Amino acid sequence: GSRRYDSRTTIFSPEGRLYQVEYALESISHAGTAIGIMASDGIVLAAERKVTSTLLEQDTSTEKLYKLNDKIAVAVAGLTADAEILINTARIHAQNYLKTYNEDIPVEILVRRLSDIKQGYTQHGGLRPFGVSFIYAGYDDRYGYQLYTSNPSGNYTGWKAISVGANTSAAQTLLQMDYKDDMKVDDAIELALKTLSKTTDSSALTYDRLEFATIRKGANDGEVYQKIFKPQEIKDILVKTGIT
Amino acid sequence: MTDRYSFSLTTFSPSGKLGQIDYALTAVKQGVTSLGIKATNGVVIATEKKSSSPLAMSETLSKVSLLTPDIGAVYSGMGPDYRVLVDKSRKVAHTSYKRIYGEYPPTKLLVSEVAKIMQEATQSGGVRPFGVSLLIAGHDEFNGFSLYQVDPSGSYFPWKATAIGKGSVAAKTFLEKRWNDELELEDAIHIALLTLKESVEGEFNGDTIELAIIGDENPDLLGYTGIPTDKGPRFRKLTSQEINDRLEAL
Amino acid sequence: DRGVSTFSPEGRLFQVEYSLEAIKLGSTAIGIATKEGVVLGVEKRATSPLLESDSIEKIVEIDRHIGCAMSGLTADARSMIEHARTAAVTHNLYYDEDINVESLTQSVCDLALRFGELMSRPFGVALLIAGHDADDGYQLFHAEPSGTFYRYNAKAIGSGSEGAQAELLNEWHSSLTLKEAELLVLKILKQVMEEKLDENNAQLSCITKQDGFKIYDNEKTAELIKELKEKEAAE
Amino acid sequence: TGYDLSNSVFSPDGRNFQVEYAVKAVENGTTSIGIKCNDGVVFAVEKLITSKLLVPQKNVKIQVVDRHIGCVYSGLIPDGRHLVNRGREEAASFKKLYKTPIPIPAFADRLGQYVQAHTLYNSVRPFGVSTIFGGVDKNGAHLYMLEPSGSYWGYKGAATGKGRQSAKAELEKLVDHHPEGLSAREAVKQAAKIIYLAHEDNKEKDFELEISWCSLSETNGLHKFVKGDLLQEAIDFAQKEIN
Amino acid sequence: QFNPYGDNGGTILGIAGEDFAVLAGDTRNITDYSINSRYEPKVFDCGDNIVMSANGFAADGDALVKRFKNSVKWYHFDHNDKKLSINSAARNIQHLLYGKRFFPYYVHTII
Amino acid sequence: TQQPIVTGTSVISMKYDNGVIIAADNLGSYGSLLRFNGVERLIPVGDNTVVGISGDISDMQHIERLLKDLVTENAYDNPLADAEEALEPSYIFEYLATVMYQRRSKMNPLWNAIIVAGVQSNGDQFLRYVNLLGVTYSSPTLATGFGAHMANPLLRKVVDRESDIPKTTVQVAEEAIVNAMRVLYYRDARSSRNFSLAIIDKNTGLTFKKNLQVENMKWDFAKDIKGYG
Amino acid sequence: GYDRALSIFSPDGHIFQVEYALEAVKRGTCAVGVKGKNCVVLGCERRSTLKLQDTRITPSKVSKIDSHVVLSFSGLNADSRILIEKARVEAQSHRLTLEDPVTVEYLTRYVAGVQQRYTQSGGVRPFGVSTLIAGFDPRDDEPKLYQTEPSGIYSSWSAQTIGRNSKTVREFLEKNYDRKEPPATVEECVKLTVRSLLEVVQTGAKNIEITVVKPDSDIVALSSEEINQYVTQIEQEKQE
Amino acid sequence: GYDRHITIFSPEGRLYQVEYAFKATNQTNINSLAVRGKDCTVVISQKKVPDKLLDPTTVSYIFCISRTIGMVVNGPIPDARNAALRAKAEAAEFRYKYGYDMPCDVLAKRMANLSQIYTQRAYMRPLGVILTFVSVDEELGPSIYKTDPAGYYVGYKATATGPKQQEITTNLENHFKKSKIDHINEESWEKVVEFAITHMIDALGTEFSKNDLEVGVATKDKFFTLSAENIEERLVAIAEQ
Amino acid sequence: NNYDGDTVTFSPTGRLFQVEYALEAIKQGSVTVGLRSNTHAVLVALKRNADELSSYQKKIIKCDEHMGLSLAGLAPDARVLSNYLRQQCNYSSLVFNRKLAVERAGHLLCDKAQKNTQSYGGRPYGVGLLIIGYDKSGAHLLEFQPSGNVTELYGTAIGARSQGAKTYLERTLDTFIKIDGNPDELIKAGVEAISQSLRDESLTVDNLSIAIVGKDTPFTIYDGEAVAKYI
Ligand SMILES: [Cl-]
Ligand SMILES: [Mg+2]
Repeated sequence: GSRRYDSRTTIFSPEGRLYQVEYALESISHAGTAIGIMASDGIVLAAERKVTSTLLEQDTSTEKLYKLNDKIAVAVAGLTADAEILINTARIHAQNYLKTYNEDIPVEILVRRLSDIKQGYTQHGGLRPFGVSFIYAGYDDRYGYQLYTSNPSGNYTGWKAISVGANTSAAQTLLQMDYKDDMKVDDAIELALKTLSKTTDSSALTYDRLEFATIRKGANDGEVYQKIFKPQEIKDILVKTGIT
Repeated sequence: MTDRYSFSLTTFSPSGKLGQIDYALTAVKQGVTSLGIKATNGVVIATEKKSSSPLAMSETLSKVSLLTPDIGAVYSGMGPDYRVLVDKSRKVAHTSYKRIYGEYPPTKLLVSEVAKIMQEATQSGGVRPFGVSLLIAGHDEFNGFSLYQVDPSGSYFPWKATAIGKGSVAAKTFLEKRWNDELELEDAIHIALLTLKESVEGEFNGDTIELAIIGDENPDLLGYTGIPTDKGPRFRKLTSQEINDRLEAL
Repeated sequence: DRGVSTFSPEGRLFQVEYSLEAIKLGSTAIGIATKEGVVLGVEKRATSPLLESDSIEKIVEIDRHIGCAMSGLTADARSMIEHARTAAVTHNLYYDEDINVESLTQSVCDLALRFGELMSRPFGVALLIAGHDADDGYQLFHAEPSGTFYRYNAKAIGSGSEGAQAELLNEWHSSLTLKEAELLVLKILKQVMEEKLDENNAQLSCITKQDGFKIYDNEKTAELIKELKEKEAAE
Repeated sequence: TGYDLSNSVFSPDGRNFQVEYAVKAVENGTTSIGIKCNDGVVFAVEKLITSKLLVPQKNVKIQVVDRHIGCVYSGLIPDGRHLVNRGREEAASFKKLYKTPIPIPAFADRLGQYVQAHTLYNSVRPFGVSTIFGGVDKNGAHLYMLEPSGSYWGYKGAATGKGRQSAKAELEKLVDHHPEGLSAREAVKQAAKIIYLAHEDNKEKDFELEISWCSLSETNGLHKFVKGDLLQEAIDFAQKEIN
Repeated sequence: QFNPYGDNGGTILGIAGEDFAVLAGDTRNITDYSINSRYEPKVFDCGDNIVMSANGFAADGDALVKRFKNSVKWYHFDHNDKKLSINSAARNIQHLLYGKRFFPYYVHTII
Repeated sequence: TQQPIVTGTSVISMKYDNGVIIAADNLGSYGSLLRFNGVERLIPVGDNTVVGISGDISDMQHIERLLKDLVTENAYDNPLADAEEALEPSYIFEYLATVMYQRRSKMNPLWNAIIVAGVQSNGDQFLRYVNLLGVTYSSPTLATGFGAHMANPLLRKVVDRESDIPKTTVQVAEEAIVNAMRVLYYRDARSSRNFSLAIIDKNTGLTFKKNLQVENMKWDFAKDIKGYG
Repeated sequence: GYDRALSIFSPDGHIFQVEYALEAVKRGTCAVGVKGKNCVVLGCERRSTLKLQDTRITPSKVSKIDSHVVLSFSGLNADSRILIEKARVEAQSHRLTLEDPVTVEYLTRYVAGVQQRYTQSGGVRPFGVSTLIAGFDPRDDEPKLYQTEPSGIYSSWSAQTIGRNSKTVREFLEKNYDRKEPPATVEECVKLTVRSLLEVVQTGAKNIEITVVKPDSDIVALSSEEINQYVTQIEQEKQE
Repeated sequence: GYDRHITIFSPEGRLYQVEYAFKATNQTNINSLAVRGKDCTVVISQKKVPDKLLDPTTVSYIFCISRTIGMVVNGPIPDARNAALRAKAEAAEFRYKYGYDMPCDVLAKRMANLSQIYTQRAYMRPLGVILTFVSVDEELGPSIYKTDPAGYYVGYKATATGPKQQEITTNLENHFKKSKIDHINEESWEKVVEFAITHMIDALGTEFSKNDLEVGVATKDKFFTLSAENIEERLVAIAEQ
Repeated sequence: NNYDGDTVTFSPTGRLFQVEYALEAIKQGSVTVGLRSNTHAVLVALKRNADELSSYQKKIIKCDEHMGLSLAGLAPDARVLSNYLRQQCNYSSLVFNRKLAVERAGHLLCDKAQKNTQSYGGRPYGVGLLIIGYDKSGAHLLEFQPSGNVTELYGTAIGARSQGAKTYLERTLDTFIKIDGNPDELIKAGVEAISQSLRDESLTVDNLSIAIVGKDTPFTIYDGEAVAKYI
């Protein structure tokens, strides 16, 4: 019958590894690099679009950076379509929490929920896992500014600075070298762009090949503002930091 | 009986490739060329009516389809897959939007819904991916004119102009040289006809070419008068005669 | 691959035959039925000295009049025990009486072949079910993952079974006392065990009409081990 | 290759090999026939006597559906019983909704669609039987034969099983020599002869003859088994022709 | 409105001796002021030396007896032809009756 | 739960020495309107059983179809369908009684009162009753509706107990049944003059009599009756 | 629904999916449990391949199931969350119905049961997780320490370790842990737990986590400096 | 190589099971033809009764789907009858739900959609048939719409299906190249049937008796099939000029 | 070979190997004999033990007062099929007040077994059954195969070495069919029949199992000292 054609997506290898998870991670290693850096006064999200065209409408385009709510955003590395399925689920989860408790969802609770959904696809159902890794940038009044990552296994971890996608080994070494604990957002913006500029597979880093976002308490007084950078604003910050 | 294929037929290979999606893209590559160009005051989508037999009435086969009064779609790849996607796209525009908000969806969100359907055929049990790439052109009040490509994976990207299928690589290069941000709709149609001629072997006329635009509101195609705010559809399919008129000024 | 419910060319179910191999790797369990009671004994087989051996539970009460010993993949036995306890209690609720030992055993064995593509595989554990009822007296059954159960005067299961069964062949007679059966289980367990038998790595139990099912204290078993040593040195 | 390992898979020829393998099981079975007469139909089957311990006349093979349809089959007997059970459900639901007993062509399609459905999926096996069936309805007599593929047609005469070639040749002679038609009583006699003649392909063991019929004049359009004197008369006629 | 219950009259009596027991009942079956039958047995031998009567609404009475007789049959199948003791039969009948707690057998049962 | 619309009145029956007799009129009432005048309410099953039905006619036609399907089903893979494994009166009754009790237990009854009359394989007389409640009983005489109140008293004068059955001939039994049908025509407002009668005898088999009429009626004394006091 | 039997027997009587789940446990970071006379200590390894980690928010290796019971693990991190959630729900369900918190043995038996179920249910794979469950029964001062594994078997331990290089630290514990006289104080128990991890860990910096559980719901996690003082004192005695 | 057993993509982006279903289509070795008149639509198909034991009246590949719609099938009879039953059910349901007769082109699309699903869903196999639907539509007039195992469909001026479809197709192409119109300019359906038979004789190079052919005719408000004697009258008229 | 992985696959010669493998399990089973006259029907079964400490596996199961069977093959499958027969006998009695005909019981067993031979996921039954009974048409004996094939016979045998008993019954056919009104002589004929299938071992008191049903005889099983009379 049908058993003949079943790939068995949720089995261990003899070494105790999940085949499909490992292969999904291999897929993600070819995706455009995304970087997150956490500072004392905010968080930076920087990401590289994959080999674009001059006829691509950039100002209406979004493939890397997505808003989950007013306090939490994600950077994507992997299959964009897979990511949008999970993103919509996360947006709903945040609203469910807000309706139930009348408070914005704490960052970790949202991250744990999405990570559990990824985990399920590795243990039951016989379906392929989501070929997506996320960087979560968010703020809540318990832990303040937070960075997390999750991958197709459904495992998640917290970070001061982190990269996903292509050339993460090189990127992480560069971040580990220049990152300091008392760093500020404007310094973190520079570090993120410098790291992408060195790790990129492209000839040069330009505005049309980037997506950029900040989460700042640089919102007038006791509140947090998300800023998804426009193409012209990415062009300006590239000049300011002296990359173009 | 019962569908006993509850497992994924698309899976990651050791190299990280999703084979069935790659193979679906190969089917799209074999398909007839279709293109889209965005102007300041409109969008044009076009393709060749590759008739399978001269006894066949190719007017009864619609490659360019109205999704909403302000949104149209064209494809390259497997025709039957396209036809059912058009049926699903038309319905989801109503069920997940118009029956909720009392208005037709914006282009980007309808594209998002079609993309979701195509993504699910890439992960759900006992199904293969859709063997088509779509080009969706549309207009809405707050986003203006837009053009999107949707691939078998479910990924979608916005374009100023693009081409898919057989001679897409050559066609995209042709479009890069001609496109600017000051094009009027008639200029975009002219460029569309020029671009499409390169990938067509045989007859090149209004009967072998299918072309539609997203442009001005057409009150003559509304079917009723009396409501000022209702001004008619922006989607319009060009006639055989209208295409031939522009082939003399070619 | 191949069906989970597939027959071999010899007319045997592959999965059932393979589960029998898992039971052969299990620790030894022995049962002896007498007219004064049924004795159940097991090898604990702790994997390390830091493992607190009294937490190893391979002899289990099903009801006051029915006990059970296990060998093989012992985690698989938990749902079987749960079902047995539920079946014993349910029958008492429905009929205001004790359930027959055979009927309890049959109920457990009905679970065995409920696998396919129900559970995904057969149980990887064998059970020795011992008990007493008014109709058939003291009884000992051997429940297998094939769904088959045989009644026995004496039976050994696990890794040292065929050597133990040959020993039980010679030693059992219809006039054995309870004390004689206790020493006999200890003697044969000591014979087949890798490590030296003591009160911490072996466990005894019995079922009598008067007192019901009882797991023996380590102090009580230790005395029976000392009694065994002296009587073997007596000739 | 591997196209023949799973049902519903098209081979590069455009063939369903699993259905063709089901036909092999049919060809391995005993001979069964059907004859369309002037106002009805006759069914007959060869029953191999494997041993003396078989109780004569007890292991009945021909099956009735409703009260006006007879069914006989060659191949895997259980598969045939499963098909007749379904046929009985189909006939019951038809009569429940429409009052009138199911017409023979209508009944033929009900069996046909059900057998065809078992060639659509790999989760089921095709039927290992060819079924000869028919009876009398408002438009007269009808005889059908249905194959493992779900294919069926109407017949003047039909045969299946191990001795089908022999039987077919005999049936073809009757069609040629009787363009005006055959009577019901003649058809019973001829059916006995043809089974006896077809038994040469199964000559190792001896057999038992079983005949049934539906006729407008002889049985009032109801399916009945041929018994006693009429059966013996047909056996005698058959034995006389082989000698 | 449809009334699923009725009253078929009848009176039954059970007495326990030192080493015997009797279960008696009249044979008259009625509805309202009419006689349905002058002889319609109401007390039944259910096997295993048990007699039973379920008096009141006869349809429920016949159903309960029929189900209990069946329970005796299956007790033998399931428990090696063990004799069903009167106490075990009583507990079993409680479960048959309480199984329809919210749509009762409209009878008074005696064994 | 429903209400009966088109209805049939009394069904009466009794045992005699060699068999049973059953009868019922040919009317289908629509309340007080005597709507349908050609309704057969005695339904034979084989040559050994007759089922007599009163109450809702639509439910009667349903039961008629169940019985027809029962005969079809019994003949399936049954070489002895017209012999040892033919349907018995007791089989047909128990089936109907099962259906009737199940339907009342779902609170959706078949609004009928049924009497199954027949002769068993061993020659024993069979006569038993079942209704919309699933209530069953047997007696030397059985009757439904008005017949229970007016026919039974007359029929019980012939067969008052079990020992009277061997003493009762078929001529005496038929005579009593026919008289009771006349009495019901005098006194039941939902009755008709036309009726059917069936005899099931262990020797002569099933005799089914249609288009019978109530005759020898007394009305002449009416001419002398004047006023109300 | 997806019903495929993934955990099945092989000709030699092995269930490979369950055995491969144990290989995932072997890969996981080392976890250790030691019970003293009046306490239990859970030690955990943190691999220093990941720096730039935010330790405030990163999932900690030891998880409270209730106020009196804790759970640590070795193996797949994502898998462990599912077991931890189920255990926490069951702990509250037990309090709701029995009106008493779970015993350590009951909680262990439940988690072990879930693990077993996932070895003979259709369409699911076994958990790639082994757990150490420690605490004190309500109104009881006797220390409790249990272990579970993918197959679903469980048992009580005076001291135990799981995960990578657990063979080495078990070697240490088997020669250093005396049953007649267990670590009499919190100090002695923590010292022996840190010593056991130092056989395997690398640097005694942010690589060792220590959680102490005492009777009556007294659970506290030691900080970097507190652990660092144990690390310092151990090696200064070793230089001799 | 399990990509050849079920309907998933091969490395070339092909569906082999669909391609093999097209091959099953010619298993009956029968050719069919359809043409349009002014007021009618005619469909003819070869009839072969190879066994003398067969009842020839029951051997047919033309189906009356609804009062207005007819369907001829190229492929094995089990799959043909499967498609026939479904088309009949769909046509009846359509009329019930939407209050008017299902158009020929709409039924074709519906059956084409069902076929598409079998090419995408693994558990269902394609039907090894090509379906040619004919009618005189109340809006579009004479109509021919044809469906295949790929889920493809289109309208036709005229069409042919079977092992020798190309010969018939080219013959029809050449006629319409002369006349320069999309139909047979003839008043009566009888003469449109005569045209259809004549051009099949020319294309195949074979003569036909009354039992060698099978004819279906669609007019306004009804589709019907011709008897052997009706076909004989058609053959006599062809021979007499 | 390539066609024996499941029950849903025909071989190129039209064989069903999983069904044939299920048939093989019966041949490994212990011998059991069935035979009948016009008044009675008898089952004789050789029970098999595991070893000298073990009991002898029971072979005969009662289905109703007038019907029962003997088994050879997978015992749990016999329990499933006999349970189904118990239910069907019971349905007939409760609903129709009718004892289930033995021939109809055979038809029901055939259809239940057939469903397991045509569907994916399942497996055929691995047991053979000999059903005896006395109904309205007298004594009956049936042989059930898990292929679905059910056959009515005067006598038969299934299990290991069953061919010896079957040949004996084929010789004795004219004699044992005439043993009317004499239960002991009919059992003797059955005990003599099963003896033609023994090697090395002989019929002992805990080895032999006998069942009988007849005109005025409910289905009863004899074991232990109750069969010493026939040894
Ligand atoms: Cl559709
Ligand atoms: Mg498919």
